[PDB]
Amino acid sequence: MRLTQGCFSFLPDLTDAQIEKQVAYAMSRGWAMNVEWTDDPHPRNNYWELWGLPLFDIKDPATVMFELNEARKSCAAGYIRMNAFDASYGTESCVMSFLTNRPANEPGFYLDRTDGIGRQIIYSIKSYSVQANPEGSRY
Amino acid sequence: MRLTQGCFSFLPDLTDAQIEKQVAYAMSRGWAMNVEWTDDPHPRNNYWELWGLPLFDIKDPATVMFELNEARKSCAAGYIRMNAFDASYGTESCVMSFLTNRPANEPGFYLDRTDGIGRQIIYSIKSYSVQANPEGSRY
Amino acid sequence: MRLTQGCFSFLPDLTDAQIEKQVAYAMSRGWAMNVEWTDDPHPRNNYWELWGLPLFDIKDPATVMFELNEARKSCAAGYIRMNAFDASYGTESCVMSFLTNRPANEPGFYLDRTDGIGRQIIYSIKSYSVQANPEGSRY
Amino acid sequence: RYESGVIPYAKMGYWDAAYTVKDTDVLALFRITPQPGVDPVEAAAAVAGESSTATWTVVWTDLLTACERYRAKAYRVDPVPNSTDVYFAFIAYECDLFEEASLANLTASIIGNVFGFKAISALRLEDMRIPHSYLXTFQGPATGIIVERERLNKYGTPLLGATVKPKLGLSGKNYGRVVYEGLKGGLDFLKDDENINSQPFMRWRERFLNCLEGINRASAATGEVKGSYLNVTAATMEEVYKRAEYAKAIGSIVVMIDLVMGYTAIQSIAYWARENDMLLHLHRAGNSTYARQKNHGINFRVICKWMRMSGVDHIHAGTVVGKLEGDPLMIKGFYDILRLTELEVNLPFGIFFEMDWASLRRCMPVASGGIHCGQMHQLIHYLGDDVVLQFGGGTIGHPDGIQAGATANRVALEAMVLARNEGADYFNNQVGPQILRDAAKTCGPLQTALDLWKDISFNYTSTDTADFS
Amino acid sequence: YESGVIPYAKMGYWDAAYTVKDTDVLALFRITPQPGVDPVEAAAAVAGESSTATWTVVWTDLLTACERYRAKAYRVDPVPNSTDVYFAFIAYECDLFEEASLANLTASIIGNVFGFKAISALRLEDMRIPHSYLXTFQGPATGIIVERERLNKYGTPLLGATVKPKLGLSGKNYGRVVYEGLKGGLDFLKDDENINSQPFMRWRERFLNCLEGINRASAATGEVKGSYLNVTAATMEEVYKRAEYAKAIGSIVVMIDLVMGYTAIQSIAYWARENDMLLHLHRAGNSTYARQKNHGINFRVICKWMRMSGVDHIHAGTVVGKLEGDPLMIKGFYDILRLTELEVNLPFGIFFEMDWASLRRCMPVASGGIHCGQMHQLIHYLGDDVVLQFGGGTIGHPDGIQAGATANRVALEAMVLARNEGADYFNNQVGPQILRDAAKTCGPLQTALDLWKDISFNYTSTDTADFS
Amino acid sequence: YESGVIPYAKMGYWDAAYTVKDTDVLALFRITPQPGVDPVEAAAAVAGESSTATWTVVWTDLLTACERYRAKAYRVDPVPNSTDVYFAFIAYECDLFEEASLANLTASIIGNVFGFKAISALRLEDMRIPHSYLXTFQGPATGIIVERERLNKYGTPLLGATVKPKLGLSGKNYGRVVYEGLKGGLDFLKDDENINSQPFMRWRERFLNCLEGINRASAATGEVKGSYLNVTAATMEEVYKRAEYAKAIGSIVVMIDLVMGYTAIQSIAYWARENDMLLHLHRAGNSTYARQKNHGINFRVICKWMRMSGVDHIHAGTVVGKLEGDPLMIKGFYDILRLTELEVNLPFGIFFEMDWASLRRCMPVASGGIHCGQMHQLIHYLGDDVVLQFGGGTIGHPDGIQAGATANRVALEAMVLARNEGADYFNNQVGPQILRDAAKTCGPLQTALDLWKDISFNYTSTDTADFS
Ligand SMILES: O=C(O)[C@@](O)(COP(=O)(O)O)[C@H](O)[C@H](O)COP(=O)(O)O
Ligand SMILES: O=C(O)[C@@](O)(COP(=O)(O)O)[C@H](O)[C@H](O)COP(=O)(O)O
Ligand SMILES: O=C(O)[C@@](O)(COP(=O)(O)O)[C@H](O)[C@H](O)COP(=O)(O)O
Ligand SMILES: [Mg+2]
Ligand SMILES: [Mg+2]
Ligand SMILES: [Mg+2]
Repeated sequence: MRLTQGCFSFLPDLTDAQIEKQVAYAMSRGWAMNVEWTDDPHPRNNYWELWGLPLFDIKDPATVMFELNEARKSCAAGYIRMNAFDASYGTESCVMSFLTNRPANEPGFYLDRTDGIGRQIIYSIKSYSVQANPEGSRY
Repeated sequence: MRLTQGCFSFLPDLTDAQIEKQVAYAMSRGWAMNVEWTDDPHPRNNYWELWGLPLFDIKDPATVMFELNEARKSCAAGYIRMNAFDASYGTESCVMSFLTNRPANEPGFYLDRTDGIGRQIIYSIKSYSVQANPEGSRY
Repeated sequence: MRLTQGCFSFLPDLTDAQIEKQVAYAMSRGWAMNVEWTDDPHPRNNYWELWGLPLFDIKDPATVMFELNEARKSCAAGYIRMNAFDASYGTESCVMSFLTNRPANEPGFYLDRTDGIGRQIIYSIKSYSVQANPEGSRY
Repeated sequence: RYESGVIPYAKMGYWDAAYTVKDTDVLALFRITPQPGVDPVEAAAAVAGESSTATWTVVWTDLLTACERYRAKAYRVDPVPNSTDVYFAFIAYECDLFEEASLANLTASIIGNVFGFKAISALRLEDMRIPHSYLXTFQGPATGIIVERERLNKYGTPLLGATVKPKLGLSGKNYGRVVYEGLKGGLDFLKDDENINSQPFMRWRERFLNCLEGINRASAATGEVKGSYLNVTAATMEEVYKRAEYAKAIGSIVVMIDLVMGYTAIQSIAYWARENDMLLHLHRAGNSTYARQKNHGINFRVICKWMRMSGVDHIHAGTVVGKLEGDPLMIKGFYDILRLTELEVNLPFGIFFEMDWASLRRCMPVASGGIHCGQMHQLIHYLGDDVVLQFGGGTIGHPDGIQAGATANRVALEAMVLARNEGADYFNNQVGPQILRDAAKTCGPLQTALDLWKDISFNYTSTDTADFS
Repeated sequence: YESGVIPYAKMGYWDAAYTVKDTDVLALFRITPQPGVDPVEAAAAVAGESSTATWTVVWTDLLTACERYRAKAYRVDPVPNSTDVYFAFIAYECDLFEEASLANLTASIIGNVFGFKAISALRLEDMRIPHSYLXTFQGPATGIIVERERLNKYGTPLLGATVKPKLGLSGKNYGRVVYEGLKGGLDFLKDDENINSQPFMRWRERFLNCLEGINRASAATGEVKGSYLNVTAATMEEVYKRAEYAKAIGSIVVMIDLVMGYTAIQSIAYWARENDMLLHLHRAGNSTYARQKNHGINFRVICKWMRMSGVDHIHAGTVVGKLEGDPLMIKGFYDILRLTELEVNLPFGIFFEMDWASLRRCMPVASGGIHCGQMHQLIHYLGDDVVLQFGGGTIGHPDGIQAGATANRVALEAMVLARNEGADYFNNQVGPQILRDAAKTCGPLQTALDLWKDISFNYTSTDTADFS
Repeated sequence: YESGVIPYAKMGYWDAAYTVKDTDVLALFRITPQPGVDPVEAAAAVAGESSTATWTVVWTDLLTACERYRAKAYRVDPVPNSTDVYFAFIAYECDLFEEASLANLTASIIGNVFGFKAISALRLEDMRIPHSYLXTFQGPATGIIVERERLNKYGTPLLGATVKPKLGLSGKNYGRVVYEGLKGGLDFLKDDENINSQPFMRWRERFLNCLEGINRASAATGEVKGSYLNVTAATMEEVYKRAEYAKAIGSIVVMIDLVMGYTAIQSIAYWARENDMLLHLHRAGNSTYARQKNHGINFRVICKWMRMSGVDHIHAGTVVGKLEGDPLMIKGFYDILRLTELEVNLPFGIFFEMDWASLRRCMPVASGGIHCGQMHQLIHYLGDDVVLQFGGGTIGHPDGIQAGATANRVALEAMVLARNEGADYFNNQVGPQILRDAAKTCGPLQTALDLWKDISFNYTSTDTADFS
């Protein structure tokens, strides 16, 4: 299956040229960029692993692409996302997040159902990749 | 084991001639047919995958049999069910559901038990096929 | 003090001629009249004593005045009221009540205060006439 | 009219042959047997008076009320066909006489005192027209047939059940065993017997936990939703709620209650069931004390209406061919009353009033008691698709064990419906029994059941019979 | 059922031959189509978008008894003397509506249709609430009849007065004003709609001082007395707390404001029945949607909705006071609130025949810029079962609050006594002379008549009839 | 203070030289005086009858700090191009208002003044809610920022769809439609405003089947998903019961309808914060008073009131869909809901400068008669922080619900990607070509663009600006 977290995952995987134009847009807004990795695709896996620090007013979008390509060389098979953060009053939050890399094959998830009270079901979404192998060996 | 969802699963697997007769009975009631597929056999898997839309306009049973044989050619190994829908006031529900296809081998389920309060057990029914492989690769 | 129960107690005490025109109005509406007596003036003394039965479609307002004047001769000093009742669907209730007689001197009431919880007061309205003497001897 | 003393009820306003029935009126049909020398019209006016506003002597206090609005009117009195000196009396009651949403209040008027009246030797309430405007004040079925089948994922065929036997004496552990075996062998449900509540041989909690293990086991072994009707009937509302709550807490799909609990507790539990996502099965314990005889009591068709209003999900409603009373025309009428969106006059079925059900949900009839799989063709013919066919002895009495008993019943069921749907003249004595023999050639459990019970029948003179053909 | 857009009138939402059922909910809308929009298509669009339709065809209709659930516009008439405006009648199946839920009824009937671009103006004018829906609602917690029984007051309007100034008074002073008005002769006073709890006066101080004043006035007169303690608050929890406090201290009555909204109002109306409390509804905000003839909701509909919800009083107009109120429209509102059933009466704006299903009668309240000099007019237009409220008309009296109160009551009793005797009291000679005759023996009334005799509010009405 | 009637403008309610304080509540009214009524007297009457005045002088003013509590009309301007209509500015002392109470604020500001005979039409256009009053209110339970954090969705509008047909579906089928829409790509679906609990579908069946569908869609996609479960009910008790049920089963979100009313809404908004729930507000009934320019309440004011009360979403218009929405007015609403502060902006209807006092941002929702072919227009007018809802636009797709969903999402992502690259996307060439380029590789979008390309709703607006 295709993991459809991120804001462009219903489009084809982005080329480096496409990623760079997104980076340029965010940096022109004055937003800070960072790169994050995981091999736990769970929808509630809030904290993917940081690749260094966020790149606070680094001005050249080429420097952001360098770090993305360093992360691609160093990190295990899995997901990388690119985020932009806006520290302005009223926001103080992420304002852009899209996937830059995904596995060649993502088995996805199943829905585990426990019988609760009456007719209620207690649900857990289980990842096939995570249940089989430890972090760094899932894809 | 044999999955005994559907209303004819204590009889042998239905032949096409037998299925057409059930289809014809439903269509002379003015009921609408549809075809659905799953590879999650869990008793609480309410929503099997739709094969197109329900066939409300359709009048000839061979038309329904054509769509059924198209589903059988396209879908992964698993289960197919045939349903009849009655939209009339007082019903507005399914009024027939039986299995048209099942896997050659269904390992079935185990009962997973969690210790609740006192002597109570918190139960979860787990599919062998679903826990092992993702949708499309389970049978 | 002046007891101001009834619907005309801010006007002077009604003459027999005035009472009769009120009776005539009520009887022209098809309402049933009755006469009631008490010497407990308490605002919550719902049930004053009946003078006979209500006068159901008696047609002549003179007959109502006769009964009022019989009640005046027979009853102890105190209050008499004249009521009209409408048994129609939507009402089924009294629709007119006014005093025809009052004592020459009504001492009235005092407010008895009991300290409740916090700053709350538990109130009882006490009649000077009632606390001193039994029914039939209050005025 | 308002001078003191006794006057006939027919002169006090309780008889009006020219009365125009309103769509908001509650109507009742009584079968009245006057004492010798009592005028049939006066008897009907007496029933109307004493179930509405009258007493035995004139009271001036009538005149404090809109007395003409509140008096019920007997408006029609027909001789009963072929039944000398018995009459059908139709009586109309103002909507405003009845507390909203209250079966206790409805029944306090309609059945409260009039059955004991000396001047009538026998009285039976045969039917009622409950108006649309009263029905909207009631919940109806907590779940109803449609949602029940959605909860079960079972459509197009009768549901199956079985009462656990022996009636009394089993331990909770052994109860759960029977339930496990029955369900795994093919039954949709089992149930506690009506008299299984809590007793020295089995306290209720033991039954409930062990049965949940059995149920969940059968579900995991089959891939089907399963249940057993856990009986929450108890002495007090407090204890009944405790049992209901416990069943909910452990995940039971269904509970049962007995009619002997009575209307107020039943209404309480029917609201509870809707609020707690629970299926609510009603066993009609005691019904036949007043519903059996033609001359006197309450026809079960009226009880059907009252229980669908109150909002049970299932009610036992007869089998025709089993061990309990059930004339086919009367039974078909009961089933229609429980299942249809509206009723048309159908005198041979005992349906005396046309009546809209006001979109109250459908109540699932339950066919139970002394039935067996050799009768499957008859049960499908008389009773149709939306029914629970329950085989207590007919499952557990199978010589090769409980699972085999269950399997015999289910194969008989599915084979019969398949053949029906194929166009088989299955009720014909030439066809139905052969359908069963044919399936039986490849199912040893069914062959054995057929061999053991095929000739068992219960054929006796009915007491609760029609008046029209 | 092929995908795409088709007109609402082709989707089953217009049926000129529809047979209205006694169980249907009926609505009458005044529709002003945009230029070029067919009048029948507009009516079908209102019917569709208030029942089952959206803007493009959906196959999912086929999973439902679609024909049963579709509402039907069944009649579209031109409005008299009103070019390109139409009266549109629409029938809705009973089963569309949640039992006992004003929130649900209004979600459908008013939810979205007033914002449709294709209609430049829309007004809900009347509704036929069927008997079978009405029996699911409580109706009045108390109702006119039980209310008068609780008061021991029959055959004459009740009297009231809003405490003034609107805002700024302390609790102690509030209790003073209530004592004085009640002791002078008023049956009630009331908190102003905007008196809730504020820095100048927290609510508990008002409630406790008012109970002292009320009880003092009752002991001074021998009558049942009260004042409408306003329990309107931000949250349901705080509203309940204020209502519970009022009950705990013995108040006969509380008030609420319409701005609390329908869900809170239904909660308090059930509470009032459960707690033996009279429930007065102030209609705060009503004129934001009820004033103009082209658009919004006619107040007569609000009357139906609040009688269903079960308030005991609602403000319903004076005719001759400071707020809007055409006499024909007002008479219509009063009939809707007070009668056991309604017959078609087009000059009063009664468009549907309707049985009230024995829901109790709601007490209309006539309030705002009225004075005792108008008593003949108030009795004539409004009848016996009404509360006549004189805020400025009591508290504005130069000889004090008790004098203001006494003037109103003498005027009221004198007027009813004369009416019952057969006086042609509404006549411009007789009415003001009845008052002057009473005033010859009552200084307070003489002064009140002299002070306010020149005061009227005559302006062109906005909310007017279409038939004469 | 002698007894009698004097003009409101002589009673202290008009002051041209008033110095507005930062703690004052300010209101802007569009006033249409009856013929012969002085414009300044009308403004003073609105000021008086919404603060402390009645119709005749009362001595009881003298028991209070009367000058502090009187509201002041301080400016009256003619409306441009609108003969005998005026903009009237009125200042109200902070202490008039109960802390944290929308019911109380509205009791004063809208309670009675709209029914005054002396004014033929009245519209509340804007308000300045002072910082010191705003800190007494919660604001959004969740707000835009925490909402997107809960969703893990950033930099693109969110997507939704109302389930159709409006009424008639069973709970099981409701869950089917929600499963399909979510699995096809929608972030949310929602119950229709009039879907509460009814004979064709009782609410618990809907809630439980929807949780199955939601969870199935989340497991099929790896995204957080939800559907707005409608907890609107007759009573606060029943509303709480439905909200509690939604929480107990794990729903991320519930919805409520505006017809519940302000008191229930504030209760649920506190509840939503307390129970980690997103709170969606459907504005049912809003257009009954918000449609016409002459009279009622401008929706921008409603925006302020509901942001204060603390809903997380509110429906705020589409511009190009089936409901009313002038682009300048809509842009104004969206700014009111989303910004940390407002500057005067007369063409957007922003009449007052106003700080939002760090109350959280409310998510606007754009819904009703929109389709994916308009995506460039929606992005242009409405921006990033909005939920774009396509009910008929999803469920009306000829190749099924998942196809409808997928079309909307591809259109949305394609459009935002192009915008971020610097495309002149709003331009009539570029916008529809971005969509066609994406559609060349996505059958569902190709079909949707072909089906609905001719569909627009162009009609004359009623709710329009006075400045350009
Ligand atoms: O106690 C019994 O006899 C049963 O458990 C049946 O046992 P078997 O299945 O073993 O006969 C049922 O309660 C009866 O059918 C009730 O009668 P009805 O359905 O007429 O109310
Ligand atoms: O605030 C006021 O103006 C009042 O207290 C009247 O005071 P006065 O008696 O001193 O005028 C009432 O709330 C209005 O009558 C409401 O109008 P309606 O009754 O039309 O809703
Ligand atoms: O009922 C309806 O019409 C909708 O569900 C839209 O359905 P479609 O998406 O199928 O049009 C919404 O409630 C309206 O958008 C509300 O209007 P607003 O957002 O202006 O308040
Ligand atoms: Mg039994
Ligand atoms: Mg007021
Ligand atoms: Mg909607």
